[PDB]
Amino acid sequence: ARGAATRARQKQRASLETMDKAVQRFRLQNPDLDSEALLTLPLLQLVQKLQSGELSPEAVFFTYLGKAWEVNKGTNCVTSYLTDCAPRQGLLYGVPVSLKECFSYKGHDSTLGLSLNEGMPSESDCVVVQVLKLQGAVPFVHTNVPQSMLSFDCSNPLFGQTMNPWKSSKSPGGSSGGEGALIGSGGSPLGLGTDIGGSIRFPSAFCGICGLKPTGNRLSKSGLKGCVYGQTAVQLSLGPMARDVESLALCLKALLCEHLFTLDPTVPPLPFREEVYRSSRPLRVGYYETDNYTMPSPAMRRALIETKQRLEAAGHTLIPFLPNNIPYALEVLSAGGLFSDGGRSFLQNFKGDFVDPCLGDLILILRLPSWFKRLLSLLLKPLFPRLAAFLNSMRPRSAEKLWKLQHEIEMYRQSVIAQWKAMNLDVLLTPMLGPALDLNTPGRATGAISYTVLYNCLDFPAGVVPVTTVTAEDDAQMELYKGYFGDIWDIILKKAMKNSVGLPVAVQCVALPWQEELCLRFMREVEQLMTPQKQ
Amino acid sequence: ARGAATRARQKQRASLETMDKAVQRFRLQNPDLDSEALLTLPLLQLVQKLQSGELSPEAVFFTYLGKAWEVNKGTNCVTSYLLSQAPRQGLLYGVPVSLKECFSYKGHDSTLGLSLNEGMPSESDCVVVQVLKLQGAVPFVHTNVPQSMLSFDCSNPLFGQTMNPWKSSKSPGGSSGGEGALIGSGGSPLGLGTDIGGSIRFPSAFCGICGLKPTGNRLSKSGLKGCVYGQTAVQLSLGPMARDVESLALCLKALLCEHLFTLDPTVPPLPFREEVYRSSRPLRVGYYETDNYTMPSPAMRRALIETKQRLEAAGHTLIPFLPNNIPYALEVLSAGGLFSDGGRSFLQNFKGDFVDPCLGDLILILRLPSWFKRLLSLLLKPLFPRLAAFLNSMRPRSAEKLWKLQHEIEMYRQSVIAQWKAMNLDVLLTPMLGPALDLNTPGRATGAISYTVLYNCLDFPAGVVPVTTVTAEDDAQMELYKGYFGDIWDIILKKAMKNSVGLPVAVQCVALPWQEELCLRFMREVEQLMT
Ligand SMILES: *C(=O)N1CCN(c2nc(-c3ccccc3)ns2)CC1
Ligand SMILES: *C(=O)N1CCN(c2nc(-c3ccccc3)ns2)CC1
Repeated sequence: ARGAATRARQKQRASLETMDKAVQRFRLQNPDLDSEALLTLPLLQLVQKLQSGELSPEAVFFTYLGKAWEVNKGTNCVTSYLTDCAPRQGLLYGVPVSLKECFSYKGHDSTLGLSLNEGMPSESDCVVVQVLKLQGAVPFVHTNVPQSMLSFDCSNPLFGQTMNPWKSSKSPGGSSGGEGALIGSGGSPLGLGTDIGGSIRFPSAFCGICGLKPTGNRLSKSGLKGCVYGQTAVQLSLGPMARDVESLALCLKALLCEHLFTLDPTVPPLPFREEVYRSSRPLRVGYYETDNYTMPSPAMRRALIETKQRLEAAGHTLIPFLPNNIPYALEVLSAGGLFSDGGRSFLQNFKGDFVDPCLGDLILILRLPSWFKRLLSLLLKPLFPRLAAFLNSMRPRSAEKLWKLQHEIEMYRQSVIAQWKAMNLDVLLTPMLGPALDLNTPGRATGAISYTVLYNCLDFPAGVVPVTTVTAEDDAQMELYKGYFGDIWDIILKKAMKNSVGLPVAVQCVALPWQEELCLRFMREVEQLMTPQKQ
Repeated sequence: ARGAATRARQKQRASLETMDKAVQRFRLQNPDLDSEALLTLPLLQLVQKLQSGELSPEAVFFTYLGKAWEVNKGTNCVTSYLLSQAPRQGLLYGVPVSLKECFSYKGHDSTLGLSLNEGMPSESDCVVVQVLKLQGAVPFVHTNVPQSMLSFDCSNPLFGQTMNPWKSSKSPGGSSGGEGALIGSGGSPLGLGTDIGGSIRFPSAFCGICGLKPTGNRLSKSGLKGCVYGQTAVQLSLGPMARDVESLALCLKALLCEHLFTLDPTVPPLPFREEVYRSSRPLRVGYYETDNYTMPSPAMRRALIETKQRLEAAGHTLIPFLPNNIPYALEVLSAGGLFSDGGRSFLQNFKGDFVDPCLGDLILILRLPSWFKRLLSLLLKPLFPRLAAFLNSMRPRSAEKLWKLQHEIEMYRQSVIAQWKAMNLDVLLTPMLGPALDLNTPGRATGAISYTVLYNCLDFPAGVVPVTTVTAEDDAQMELYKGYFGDIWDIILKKAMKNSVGLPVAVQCVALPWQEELCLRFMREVEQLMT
């Protein structure tokens, strides 16, 4: 019954064949076109060459479609080709954009990896896909995701496994893994992903690209496919992914227009504040080296310290700052928010389906009765506190206890804001989980989402920018990596981040709610100082 | 134990005595001041006379404090009494503002009517009180609320009963009743209320004043006292109340500033779009005469039709429009959203306290076990569907079922929006519940919230503007008033809205989320054409 994942596979195979035929019918027509020079152009220079008319939309489309087919052979990131494909005045006139599979597209599946969603095409484009087209953009591919989107790896029994473009044995991150892999190899100049616990930021950091997770309701979620609906405690956000920060900013400016506010009027009509983004006044930057929960890799720690020091040398003031009660925010707020019903609604999608090994024991753990969930919890507590706390907050609750939780989240949000205001911060610098874990390990290193999921729970703009790569000295010091807890998550993380020389390491930039243009201004500073030659 | 509501009453009495002493010490100092001419000034002319310096902030403060004490004697709306630093550059430089009790104020109680909150003063001002002060405003009084704020009447065992400034036997509306009563008699030029199911709109309509319920998160809720926290399905909103629409607009402009967005950055930094509010282009106005749930009073029906006709004569295009599945939105979405836990958290506030008669049987009904709630429900179903549906939706749920409900609310919101867009509307004209029910009746006419609670559930900006007054022709036709259901709610509403000649009747104006300046532009049109 779920064995008919072959139906999805032959569909994926047909998409790839259509791509290959289209690119080669174009390659024969334009033998004098310079592909190498075209692909290595930054999106800013690309769009103004489209807007002037120095490049045709056809040229840039099939050249990128060409690379996409080529990079897919080594990464397996493209699930289907959006076959049915522009307003001249648009800010993204000729730009091909890749989409995470959960972004619904007319006549195409959003099979989150589940057999349950297989023969179910979308009747309509989702709001963001509509505004992309209205702004000139050409959405061309659906990119791969882990089986339920609840994994920072990228594998499912339908379309298979996505691999990191830098190292085959490594994960591309998740859940926007296909996106990270494709943009990371230069197969796409821009892409859209979603993030409920780091799903834009993991793939960005692991594949060495830029990503932004805006405030939850800055962009429209109208028409996004998910496994569970109506969970509003931990905020889901969608945002851009690109090779540099200027591309993220241009994408946001394009999305934040009259078209987006007219379609789906539940989005606050906040235009892209150009004067904030283009600002160059010195910033008060809060920073932390470790969240005292997941121990940073020597690669992470070096990346964070060096970016801090360059910011100081630039003239910014750097202030030690750490959000209060992080263990609380993850173990009870975030874990309990995402699994208030004990995962009963989540488990509905898996009925009669295969469970991809990249999910670990999540499905097995969630299927346990509440009393057994509790019994194991206080049994593990003395030796393994983290495991016990997570087990306990993944139990079913009454609506009364959901209200208590939702109130606790808004209280925590205000307490961190009060903390932020007292220290008088503009932005916040955070370590980002990296280099990138081994192919099937993220599913058993859940604690590692600590650096990211915090700001979904807080609902703050959070962005990621690659600043350095793992040196052989960094990888050697992974041998003396001991966790804070020494539990199974620390053990697996130790062996998963090893054998990782040359892989990109990123840093995380945070701002207050609704301040994404300030967040981008800060991400631009980090990019400018750490990769001083990128344009 | 709850008997020490005398403690609250002697505190209220001391506040009143402090006011009286302050007013009289000022009146002796300024015997040549014209109080009558000062009080009858609209807020716009009042503020620009402050801003120029033709009036001192002292003059306008104690003149309004004076009226407040006077109108309180007949209305019982002031629960406690709250210049030398008032910032000159502020848009509300000298303006006295009245506050609903739930707005926390340093060193003062927010006893929502409950004994449980008696000896518990606030350690801090709430965000909106801070921004009012920073804008120059002077919050001067806390105004009365019904016992749990879950009533569109206005009575509690601590501070007593608030009465309508137009007719003593009538309710001022709720839960911002004290507010409505005070502004309705000219005791305050501006006030702040909250609205989770019509609690800005009821008191505004009942007392003949303007009110606006913005989109839930347009303003800050940071520091508001409530009975239940963390309920996010049906949206709570705070907004201004005033004698005209221009005062509402001026208040919003003042609140929507850098101070509000710096304190509580969870509020989207949307400044007051002046070009939308000051616009005078013709509007596509959707309208309905009845929600097919609560039958309009002849006074309501006449008010709606007349406003419709004047808008047409003005040059606006008027389109029949009614949100789909209203019975569903109230009985299952709104009722279930407010009572997902069966009212267990709500009932916590009442432990060992008196239950004010204005609450009706709410407390008794919510205290019943879930199985009995169910048993009564399908037993009532054949004869009284409304009562059955409400009873059933006020039962405890799992978190799983709350997720299903919250998903259904966002689905419904999108389906009404789709309805709105297809018809290509700018704004929506709706009947507003009125003239104003008898003193202890709102608590047993729950279905009457249908016209308001819908837009809390939808989370749309919704405003109220008085357009007419009940004629004796209208009051006579209440004898031929038969409901849609004929149940206890229709019976009580029939008797409750009668004997009501001369009372103000309002109309309701709605716009899409985040469009409160368009909503106010529409409210200004109705006010301009009807008054
Ligand atoms: C992308 O948005 N994400 C967020 C979800 N993230 C993961 N979350 C978990 C998890 C498991 C149990 C309790 C809380 C959180 N595992 S992976 C995947 C990437
Ligand atoms: C002001 O916003 N409010 C809220 C609406 N409110 C009332 N709600 C009810 C009620 C009772 C049972 C089930 C649903 C709703 N009665 S009055 C007036 C004060």
